[PDB]
Amino acid sequence: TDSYIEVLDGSRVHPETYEWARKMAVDALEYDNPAGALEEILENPERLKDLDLDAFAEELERQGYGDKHITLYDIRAELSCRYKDLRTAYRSPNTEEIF
Amino acid sequence: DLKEVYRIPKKSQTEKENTTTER
Repeated sequence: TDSYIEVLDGSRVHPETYEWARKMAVDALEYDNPAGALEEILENPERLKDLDLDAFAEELERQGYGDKHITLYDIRAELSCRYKDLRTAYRSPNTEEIF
Repeated sequence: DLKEVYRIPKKSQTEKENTTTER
């Protein structure tokens, strides 16, 4: 209608971590626009592999959010191929299955 | 000069060379 749609809605990343995801995208591009940086990282995910997430997790722990190593790594893996079907690939029934 | 907010830094060369052997 007349509102901007947050691109991360299509991804995982609970809405309580949109600010963290935006900051991670802005820092990976090594900028000094949140949405533009997010849209660029979504298409150039190779730049997220060089970012240090352990330092960010330590920063979060020192700020007062508790342990977030796994949460941040999950957000990074999400930026890389938003919602990737974790289900096992299709396989043809083997001999015993067919029998 | 000092109003710069925290910035998520990049990994060191040691980490970039070591962690690359894990997947």
